[PDB]
Amino acid sequence: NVIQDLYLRELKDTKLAPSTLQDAEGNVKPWNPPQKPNLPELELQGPEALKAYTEQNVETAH
Amino acid sequence: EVSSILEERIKGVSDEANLNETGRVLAVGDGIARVFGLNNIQAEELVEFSSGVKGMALNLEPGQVGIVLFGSDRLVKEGELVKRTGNIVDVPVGPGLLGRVVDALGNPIDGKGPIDAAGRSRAQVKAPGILPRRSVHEPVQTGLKAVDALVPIGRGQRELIIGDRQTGKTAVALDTILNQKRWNNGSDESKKLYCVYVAVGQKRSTVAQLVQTLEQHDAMKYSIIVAATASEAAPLQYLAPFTAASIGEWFRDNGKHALIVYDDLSKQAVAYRQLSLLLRRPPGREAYPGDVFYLHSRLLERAAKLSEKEGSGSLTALPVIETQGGDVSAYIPTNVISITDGQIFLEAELFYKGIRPAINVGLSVSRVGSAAQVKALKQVAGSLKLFLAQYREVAAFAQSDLDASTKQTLVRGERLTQLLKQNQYSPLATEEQVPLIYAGVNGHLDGIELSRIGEFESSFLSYLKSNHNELLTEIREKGELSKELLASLKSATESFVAT
Amino acid sequence: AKSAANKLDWAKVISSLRITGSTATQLSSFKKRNDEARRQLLELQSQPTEVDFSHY
Amino acid sequence: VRYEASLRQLEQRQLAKSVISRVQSELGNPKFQEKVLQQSISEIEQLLSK
Repeated sequence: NVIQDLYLRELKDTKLAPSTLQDAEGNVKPWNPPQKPNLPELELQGPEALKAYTEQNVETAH
Repeated sequence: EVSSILEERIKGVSDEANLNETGRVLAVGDGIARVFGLNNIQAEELVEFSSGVKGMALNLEPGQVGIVLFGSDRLVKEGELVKRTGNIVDVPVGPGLLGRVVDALGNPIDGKGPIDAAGRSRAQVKAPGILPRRSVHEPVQTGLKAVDALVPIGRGQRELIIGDRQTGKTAVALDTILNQKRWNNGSDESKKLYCVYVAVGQKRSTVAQLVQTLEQHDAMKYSIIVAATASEAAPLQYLAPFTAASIGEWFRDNGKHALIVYDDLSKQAVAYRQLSLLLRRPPGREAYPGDVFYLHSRLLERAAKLSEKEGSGSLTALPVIETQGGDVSAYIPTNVISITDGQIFLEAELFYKGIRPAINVGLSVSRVGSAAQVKALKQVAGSLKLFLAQYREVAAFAQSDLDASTKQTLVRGERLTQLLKQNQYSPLATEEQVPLIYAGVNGHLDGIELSRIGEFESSFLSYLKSNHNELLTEIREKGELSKELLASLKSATESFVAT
Repeated sequence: AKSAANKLDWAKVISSLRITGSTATQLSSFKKRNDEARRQLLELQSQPTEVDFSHY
Repeated sequence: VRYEASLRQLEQRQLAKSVISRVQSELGNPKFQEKVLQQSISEIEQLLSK
């Protein structure tokens, strides 16, 4: 009775409208795309290495 | 959305009321509204205020009935209609509480859903008689070798767990439920133990971890978690074990078995102290009501292994009492100690010594004994008790030069101590309990170094499974150890000790 | 694979024993060991890219 | 998701103060009279039915 009256008026006449998308955006973590997986360079370059392996190793002795 | 919710809420105040007997608050102080009216009023009847709070009426005074509020005083105010609900405290009983965390009233606080219930049954129900009871033959297995063998437990039985909090007091309890998962799988509902954990005075953050842990180990589906939190009001706490027991009676009655673990009845006592003092009823020893003994006796003697007269079903119970020094002298421990049959005495010294959770099993006792023990498990663990018994005495000369007999005891005993170590939430099958104790008994553990006991265990078990999981399956299914099977087992263990 | 590399390496610790040194047996072993354990956990850290943009 | 849920709660609280506004409307109008009269006759209907 009183329930029906209060409800009818209240629901019908009160229906909120959300805040701006900007305001929603502010309160959340938005997203931006991660880039770069890492690019390293080829290990121990050149014939510096070739000479290093040949020359350095002779690691045997009496 | 907001509208769908509005329709529900308005629906929830649709249908006009029509009052009957009321009382009116004269003055409300200290959770003791003093109401004029309520001429007729059942004892322990639920009354609902116009502040909506519910209460019980422990003092029925001659011209005013001194209601005890189950909630905050702010809500109540002077001259407040106090409608008479007209129903003694009752809580739903039925299978709908399975996998449900509910408050005392029965409302799902997990909100997993409304309780499917075949009755709401009153909170305090008198104990089943002499002739309704029957001897306990069924063991309950916790998956902890020491508990199952050294402290053999059954179903129906009430046995204490007196120990200090947060040493995994809750952990010891939880372990049983998990080994009971195995039994739960087992079709028979005397093997489906529908466990009830009664969390008394425990914060919601902790209980949230518990609920999640039960779910993790997939055991929260035959569980019921009755929650009366630290902040939850003292009437709820007081009646929480009583109401919880009534749920337990439903399982027991149906012939099924279940286990209700009251943790901690000490805080149930404290809540009663709050009530009694506020009702001006004298507080007993240590300012804890004297008829707290009377309460404990009523509650704990509803736990029973019934006879086939009332169907052979049961309601195992395991009350937990929290001690702050192991002061068994204290009034609340003395009372509970008397009521319970058996005790588990969990001790700090062991904790430090790396047994976590920690039990002093010299000071644990059973007064229901090995009648609730597997015949197989009994057979290969009589020896263990005696070796350990000697080990206690001969630990008092351990710290140098020692007779060979004493030193021998120490070798077996130290290995055994290491073997009896256990970490939280590891249940272990009976078919693997039986082998491990056999090895220690035959002193086969002696050779394998103390540090290597850990390595021995997992390897031994896998080796037993590889060599003869037929034998293991025989231990499980026969449930008895044939001499030929122990012969083979002895050979197997020797072989395992070799590699 | 990577575990094969290290298994061959420990054979080579006892082969480098049969001669002199192991000072660069250790430099090889350390390098393969490090990246094997790191990549095993890197690959376990990786969860496929996508979230329930349908649920949510 | 978090802010969406928060917004949903905020809406209930916004509408809560609106409920209060609608209560004030009942208490002023001769709905205050007409619906009190309805309660009076309703009370008569219940009480005669006793």
